[PDB]
Amino acid sequence: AMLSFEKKYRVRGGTLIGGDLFDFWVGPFYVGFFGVVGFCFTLLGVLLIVWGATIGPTGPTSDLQTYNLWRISIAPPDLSYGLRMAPLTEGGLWQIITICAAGAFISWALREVEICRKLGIGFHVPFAFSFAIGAYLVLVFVRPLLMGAWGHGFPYGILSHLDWVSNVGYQFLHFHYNPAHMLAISFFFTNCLALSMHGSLILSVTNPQKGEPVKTSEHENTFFRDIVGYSIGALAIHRLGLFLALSAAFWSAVCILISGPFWTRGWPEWWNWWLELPLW
Amino acid sequence: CEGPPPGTEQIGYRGVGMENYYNKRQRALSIQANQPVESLPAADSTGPKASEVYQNVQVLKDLSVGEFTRTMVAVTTWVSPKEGCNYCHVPGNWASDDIYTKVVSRRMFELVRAANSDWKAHVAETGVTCYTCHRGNPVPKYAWVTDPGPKYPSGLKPTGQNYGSKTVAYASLPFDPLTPFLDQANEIRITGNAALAGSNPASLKQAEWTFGLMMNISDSLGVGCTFCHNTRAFNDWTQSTPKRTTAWYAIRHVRDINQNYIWPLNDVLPASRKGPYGDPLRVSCMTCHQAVNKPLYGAQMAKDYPGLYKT
Amino acid sequence: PEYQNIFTAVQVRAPAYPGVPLPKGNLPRIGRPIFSYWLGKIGDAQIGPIYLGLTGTLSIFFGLVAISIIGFNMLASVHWDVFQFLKHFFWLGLEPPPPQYGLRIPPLSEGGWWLMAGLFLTLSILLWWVRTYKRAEALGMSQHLSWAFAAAIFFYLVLGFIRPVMMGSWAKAVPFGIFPHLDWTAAFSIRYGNLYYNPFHMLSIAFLYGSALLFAMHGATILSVSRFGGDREIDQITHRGTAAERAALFWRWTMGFNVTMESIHRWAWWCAVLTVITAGIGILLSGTVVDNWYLWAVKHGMAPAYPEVVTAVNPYET
Amino acid sequence: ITHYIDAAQITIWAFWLFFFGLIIYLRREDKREGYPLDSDRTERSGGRVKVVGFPDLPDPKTFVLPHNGGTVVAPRVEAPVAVNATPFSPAPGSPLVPNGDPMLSGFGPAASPDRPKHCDLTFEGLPKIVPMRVAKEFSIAEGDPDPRGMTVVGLDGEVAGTVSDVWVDRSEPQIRYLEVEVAANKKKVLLPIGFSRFDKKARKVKVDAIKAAHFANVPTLSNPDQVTLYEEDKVCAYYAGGKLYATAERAGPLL
Amino acid sequence: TMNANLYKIWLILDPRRVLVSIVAFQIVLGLLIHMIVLSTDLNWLDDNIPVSYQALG
Amino acid sequence: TMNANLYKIWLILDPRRVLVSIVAFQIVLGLLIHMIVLSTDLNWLDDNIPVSYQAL
Amino acid sequence: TMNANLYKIWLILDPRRVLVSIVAFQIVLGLLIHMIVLSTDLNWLDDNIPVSYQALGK
Amino acid sequence: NANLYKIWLILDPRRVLVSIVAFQIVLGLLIHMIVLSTDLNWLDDNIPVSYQALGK
Ligand code: BCL
Ligand code: BCL
Ligand SMILES: CC[C@H]1c2cc3[nH]c4c(c3C)C(=O)[C@H](C(=O)OC)c4c3nc(cc4[nH]c(cc(n2)[C@@H]1C)c(C(C)=O)c4C)[C@@H](C)[C@@H]3CCC(=O)OC/C=C(/C)CCC[C@H](C)CCC[C@H](C)CCCC(C)C
Ligand SMILES: CC[C@H]1c2cc3[nH]c4c(c3C)C(=O)[C@H](C(=O)OC)c4c3nc(cc4[nH]c(cc(n2)[C@@H]1C)c(C(C)=O)c4C)[C@@H](C)[C@@H]3CCC(=O)OC/C=C(\C)CCC[C@H](C)CCC[C@H](C)CCCC(C)C
Ligand SMILES: CC(C)=CCC/C(C)=C\CC/C(C)=C\CC/C(C)=C\CC/C(C)=C/CC/C(C)=C/CC/C(C)=C/CC/C(C)=C/CC1=C(C)C(=O)c2ccccc2C1=O
Ligand SMILES: CCCCCCCCCCCCCCCC(=O)OC[C@H](COP(=O)(O)OCCN)OC(=O)CCCCCCCCCCCCCCC
Ligand SMILES: COC(C)(C)C/C=C/C(C)=C/C=C/C(C)=C/C=C/C(C)=C/C=C\C=C(C)\C=C\C=C(C)\C=C\C=C(C)\C=C\CC(C)(C)OC
Ligand code: HEC
Ligand SMILES: CCCCCCCCCCCC[N+](C)(C)[O-]
Ligand SMILES: [Ca+2]
Ligand SMILES: [Ca+2]
Ligand SMILES: [Fe+3]
Ligand SMILES: [Mg+2]
Repeated sequence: AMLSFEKKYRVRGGTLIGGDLFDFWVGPFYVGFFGVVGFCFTLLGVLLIVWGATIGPTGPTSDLQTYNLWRISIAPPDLSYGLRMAPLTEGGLWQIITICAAGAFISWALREVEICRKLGIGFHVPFAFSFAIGAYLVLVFVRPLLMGAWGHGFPYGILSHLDWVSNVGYQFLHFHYNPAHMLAISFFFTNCLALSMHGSLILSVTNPQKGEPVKTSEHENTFFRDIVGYSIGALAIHRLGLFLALSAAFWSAVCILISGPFWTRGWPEWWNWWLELPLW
Repeated sequence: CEGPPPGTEQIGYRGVGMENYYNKRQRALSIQANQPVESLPAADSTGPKASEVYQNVQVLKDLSVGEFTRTMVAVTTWVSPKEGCNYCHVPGNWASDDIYTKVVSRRMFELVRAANSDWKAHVAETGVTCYTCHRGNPVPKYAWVTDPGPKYPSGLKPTGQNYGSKTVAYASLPFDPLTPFLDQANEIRITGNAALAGSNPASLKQAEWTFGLMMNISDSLGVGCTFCHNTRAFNDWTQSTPKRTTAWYAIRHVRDINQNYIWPLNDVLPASRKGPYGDPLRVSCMTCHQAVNKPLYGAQMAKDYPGLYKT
Repeated sequence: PEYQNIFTAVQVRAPAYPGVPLPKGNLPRIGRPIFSYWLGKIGDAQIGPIYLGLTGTLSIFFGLVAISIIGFNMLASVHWDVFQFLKHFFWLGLEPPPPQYGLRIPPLSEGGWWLMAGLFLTLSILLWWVRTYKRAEALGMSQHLSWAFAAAIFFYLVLGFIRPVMMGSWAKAVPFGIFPHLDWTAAFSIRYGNLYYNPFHMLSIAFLYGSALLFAMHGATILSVSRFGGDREIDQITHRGTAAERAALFWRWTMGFNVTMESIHRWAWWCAVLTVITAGIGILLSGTVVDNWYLWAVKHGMAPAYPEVVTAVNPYET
Repeated sequence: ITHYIDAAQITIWAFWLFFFGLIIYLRREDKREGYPLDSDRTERSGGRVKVVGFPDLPDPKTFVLPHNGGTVVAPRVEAPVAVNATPFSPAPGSPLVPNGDPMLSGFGPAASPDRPKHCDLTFEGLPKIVPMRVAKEFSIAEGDPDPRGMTVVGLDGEVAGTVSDVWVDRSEPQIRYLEVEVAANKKKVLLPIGFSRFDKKARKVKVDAIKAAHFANVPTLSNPDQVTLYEEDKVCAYYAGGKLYATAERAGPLL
Repeated sequence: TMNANLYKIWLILDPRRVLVSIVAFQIVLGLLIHMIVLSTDLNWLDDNIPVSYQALG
Repeated sequence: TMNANLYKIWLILDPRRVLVSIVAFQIVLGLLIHMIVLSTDLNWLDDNIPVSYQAL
Repeated sequence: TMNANLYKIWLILDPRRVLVSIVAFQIVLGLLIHMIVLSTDLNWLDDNIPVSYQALGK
Repeated sequence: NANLYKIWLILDPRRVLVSIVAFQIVLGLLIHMIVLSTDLNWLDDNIPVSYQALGK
């Protein structure tokens, strides 16, 4: 089925790879070459996750195997394997799922580019999705490579990856003092504030008080000038929201990338360059 | 800023994230800066005991005259090499105790013998010599006194925290955990043993004092928290490393050193050895470890000096 | 290549807009508006005017008192030395009262200033809430902003007031300071047995991540259709245009379903609001109901188990 | 006394009940445009089966327009509009191919709905988007070049015409369109700022969307001093068709 | 010494904003002084005068 | 030593903004000075003078 | 020895902005120097000179 | 140089003056701060005498 206004946009072409071969929809989904390619990566990765849950860390007969949703964990190899492929039951399964995940993500983004070409719209969304992919690849590719072992990746488990985050963080004693981490968090918080402000404002002028007509661009600008003496503007709030969300992802990737590869001591002690300036 | 790649070590199970990272070039230079002085040649272990040859030997009674001389040579290089034998001895009278350095040194011998014989749960067979702390200086470089912190006006009580302090590795956590925990014996545990509320009165500020002590410990050993903990459950011994057990005994060892060996010497120590509160320079993890997981990278010096053990 | 509509290349100017006229009872606005060229590169160049009645005047007075009490105490903690105040600024703080005072008003020299800053900041925020409410009322707009603001105020109140009162001690509230409030954040997780295992912490993270996901998606979606006037969301909502059609089809073809130009702002509203609702609930339950979140997760069967490769003898057992 | 049920567990379950209720609320709101779906199931059923999925559509809300502009309802019954294209294959899920010259087909990225034939208005009730000829209180911000008199080039660098005016938003001051006096036919056509790059030192506006000769067929304004919503969509959509249609290479694929 | 044309201040400063700012300033000042004095030896609520009511029970 | 045309400053500086700024600055300065004095040995509230009022 | 045409500085720099800036700068500097002096041995408030007024009551 | 005066045909005299004033005030603050952080400190050096000692 199609949205009642959709048929007049379902045009042939705009593919990057594949042309007419895969140029079709399946229900709502556009497929194309990267839909097929992404589907294979995705279905394989998910089924290898279920297979990893089925055999557990030490075989399906041990007390450690579990289908409990919180406890399932597929883990990377020991650091001793370095940049080599571990045996499937010793972290190699995690490594293959990682390659599947990256391919699924990147194929998803290129499918999005083909959709933009069909619709004649800007490429902001696949560009923005690339920042999330970049952060994932810093976590499983750039940072592990710089330290010399794929085993620095995080495990694929709903709660087990929180244990990874905790223990990597406290390797630096007090990870809160990571300067790129402070900046990234500031962007995450500011983004959430900005999103609630934006959502609120659009809903409050299109759903005004009873008896009122729909409000105007002049109301939107007046409302925040009245509260903070400034209005960024209806176009610019979307510029701002995109800037804050991408900055949050970017400084995230930076903050984990420097943790190990470019800094090994506690994070509070980094700030000693400031304390030690010959000014005070 | 540092450059990749770092040195790495896996501590816990794969994916749990218990890993250590270090700078390779700083490690190599630290190893050079933590060299142990080569042991003296073995001495003649025969003849009369020092207990029956000398006039006022109260601790090293059972050494032969040769081993006793060798011990005196060794402590001179370890403690007062620039000054020599008479840093601890009245000129022309070796038996005299009329110099404060000799009285202090006598108790220092008992400290080391107690550590090497009675505290192996901490120092194992590696043990300690005078060198471990003094490093060739009469005053150990990494002794400590109670820290008063920055000045406040008279109408505002100091908080003991919120200040950039090397002692807690530049966090704004309570910056003197040494006095309450490595001298006095305040409770370090705050984590509950039951899921539900009802039986744990420990406080968030106690958590911060404990966190401050743990920053100091980590910095003193040059390690991260996962050297001893799985940080998903800091309290859970079953998920901790064997280094945590060792560290537990080391805290009690340090308390014993400060309470029973350093503090009772306060009256004979000069005013130059005391902090603004009148307390003597004394011992923390840093004093021996000096930012290394084992003092001197674990060099076994004490085993070659029989006088550094009890009986 | 194409124009990405990130920066305005050519700004235009018009006489400053004084704002939509307000009903009788509102005070006249104040300030002579100015224009910033550099703000005009990314957004609106006009700064001002501003509204300021009794609610906001009282809010700002309470808030400046609170802020000045904090800064004063920071400077006093380095003995008035302005150079050391700049050196240690991120470390300095205004500290909650000692535990011995419980919830009683503590002495000026040891916690009274914290209690006054918390009181006056709280009144300042509550009055700011009334301000956001009144400013929507005077324009004839609905109260979506004040409802979301109330959800954030709920979380703030739980952190510094509700939980400390429930737990019987101002010493359990949050210090005013940069690095000190980060110490407090980490110490709270330590004290309560690892906040990762608090299920409302997990939800708050899902919604904080989701807020950045959704603003990246929506921000980028709207700029990609700004070539069709899609940033003018009021008239795209009343009079669906090819901006709104292409936006919805981009997402339907990508992930199988889509929303509307109006209803994406409802998804965004709830995602952001649920971030602080779940955050308040999570802290509200810590110490009062659950003393150790990890053991609560063990009890309910959630905590992963690992092969034992390190373990330690308990010297309290030995 | 010990119990498995505890207040944290109670509260998290209460949250799930609320959250799933919220999702169903939101999915209903999501269906106020575009539903019921155009399917081949409704065709063969003679219209008997309306495809709406789950949850079902909400009851209509009303938008009351200012200045006595009327009432908009959502959801609403919208009339089918013929598609100027033929399916590339008869199989379901296949794309369609525009009839005639693609630029002019009103199909694909050239497509757009028929918005209302009246102008967006300022709060005071004047036409919102107007040329600087009409809104004489507007000026170019000092520091920025005046686009008037710049030469407009198409995707292949050929001269399409000159900028004859600038169309501004009177509600929120900004350029929304450039007015281009087209060399080929001397008509004045709108050019959205969204499709315009400034080459400031050369005083050139570059338009990647279409060729210079394509400017001859940019849709025209009924009234030279204002623009209706309807005309805004027809203008912007015509440029966007060029993104896919203006050259052969733009069809893809790369490989 | 006051001034006979002091009344002309209301030709200079807006009477409504002056009134609003005085009300606001005095509310904050009143709350601030009570809290400052309650944080000192002068506290009249926790002074056990005339008696301690927590000791009666 | 003063100047005879000093009144002309009000041809230069707006009387309204000057008056407002003066009273805002003086009120803040007075808050600040009382805070400084209260934080020192000169504190007159917690000095137990003429007596301490906190009974046991 | 300053120049005779130095008054022409008020043809270049705005007398209003200059007067406001000097006033603002001088106030901040005054606050800063008092604080710097109070942070040192020169402190005249907590020096208990002439007497300690807290000692009277404690 | 004889033609150095032409620099005022290139650089706005007003902005150069303001920038010179702003930079010199900041530099002056910076250098006093730096010098006070060291052994040369003349305020906290108990010279000619310690006034806190006087009060004891
Ligand atoms: C003791 C533990 C430490 C700590 C240890 C660390 C460590 C270690 C890390 C962080 C990272 C982060 N921390 Mg921290 N951190 C702590 C406390 C905090 C606090 C707080 C309130 O105290 C906050 C706000 C933060 C905030 C942050 C963010 C800046 C960052 C996580 C966002 C991110 O990476 O986005 C980027 C987003 C992604 C990587 C997601 C990628 C998504 C991909 C592309 C798509 C997936 C699709 C999916 C499979 C689809 C499924 C389909 C459905 C099934 C249908 N931390 C403490 C003090 N922190 C992390 C980071 O920066 O990572 C880069 C990180 O590694
Ligand atoms: C031991 C250290 C000394 C001390 C050494 C000095 C020295 C030295 C000086 C001051 C100066 C000042 N000191 Mg002090 N000062 C001490 C303790 C105090 C205490 C206190 C609570 O203890 C207070 C509140 C003051 C307050 C003051 C201000 C009155 C004055 C700076 C005003 C300014 O910056 O104008 C900036 C504003 C402008 C430039 C705008 C134009 C000025 C307007 C038109 C006039 C405003 C009123 C004027 C300053 C009145 C001054 C009268 C008396 C001389 C005080 N001092 C002690 C006892 N103090 C300075 C001063 O006297 O300046 C004359 C100064 O040189
Ligand atoms: C959906 C959850 C998120 C959220 C929502 C939210 N926050 C909100 C709102 C909403 C919906 C508001 O409506 C409200 C707001 O007004 O935002 C624009 C607010 C707000 N969120 C704020 C901050 C904030 N929100 C945060 C978080 C969040 N807000 C979430 C992540 C954070 C974090 C992450 O820590 C902070 C730091 C403020 C910007 C604003 C509330 C402002 C307020 O209460 O002000 C009164 C308090 C004062 C201290 C007033 C002080 C006055 C100033 C110092 C100005 C001084 C003026 C003076 C006259 C100057 C004179 C000097 C002369 C020399 C000229
Ligand atoms: C950069 C700013 C933020 C951002 C933006 C962003 N994300 C995006 C987009 C954009 C602009 C999309 O267009 C795209 C999308 O289509 O959204 C609807 C996407 C998306 N962001 C998503 C998720 C998401 N984004 C997140 C974050 C962020 N995305 C940022 C903070 C996170 C966090 C923070 O954790 C997650 C969970 C998806 C909804 C969607 C991408 C969907 C996709 O790629 O589908 C293909 C893949 C599958 C269907 C599943 C693949 C399965 C794998 C093959 C196996 C699983 C391996 C995995 C590594 C295991 C992980 C296990 C544990 C960690 C639990
Ligand atoms: C049940 C089942 C099949 C089990 C079998 C499992 C096995 C073995 C295999 C299945 C796995 C395989 C092979 C494929 C599954 C993948 C498929 C086909 C679909 C899943 C797609 C997918 C990633 C869905 C995730 C959707 C989620 C949760 C997104 C999070 C972001 C989010 C909350 C979006 C909701 C709001 C939306 C829709 C925003 C988009 C949106 C935005 C942002 C606007 O700005 C805008 C402006 C104007 C108009 C409309 C819009 C608009 O729609
Ligand atoms: C732990 C326990 C759970 C915690 C959850 C806490 C949730 C509340 C905290 C957040 C407060 C929000 C305040 C604003 C609300 C608001 O604004 O709603 C009003 C607006 C509508 O306004 P409008 O724009 O249409 O017009 C404005 C003109 N007046 O939006 C909504 O109708 C959203 C719809 C409400 C959500 C429905 C949820 C139903 C759950 C049913 C569960 C059934 C299970 C049964 C099991 C037996
Ligand atoms: C010298 O400084 C001057 C004067 C120049 C001005 C400078 C000021 C500066 C530099 C200030 C800097 C401030 C900073 C850096 C602040 C950082 C603050 C942070 C990070 C705060 C974070 C969290 C704090 C929280 C959440 C606190 C909450 C406290 C609450 C909610 C308390 C409420 C208390 C109440 C309602 C009390 C009621 C009193 C009752 C009624 C109980 O009395 C009996
Ligand atoms: C301080 C660190 C010392 C230095 C340096 C040297 N000696 Fe020592 N000596 C020291 C102590 C604490 C003691 C008493 C030991 C005990 O068991 O009670 C001594 C004792 C001697 C003696 C015995 C004197 C006697 O009682 O008859 C002798 C002969 C002696 N020391 C010699 C000696 C020499 C030759 C040294 C330099 C190489 C020397 N000592 C250094 C502490 C310290
Ligand atoms: C929606 C919130 C419902 C909360 C119900 C809990 C009421 C009593 C809570 C006190 C602690 C209860 N319990 C079982 C954990 O001890
Ligand atoms: Ca009383
Ligand atoms: Ca008194
Ligand atoms: Fe929007
Ligand atoms: Mg603290």
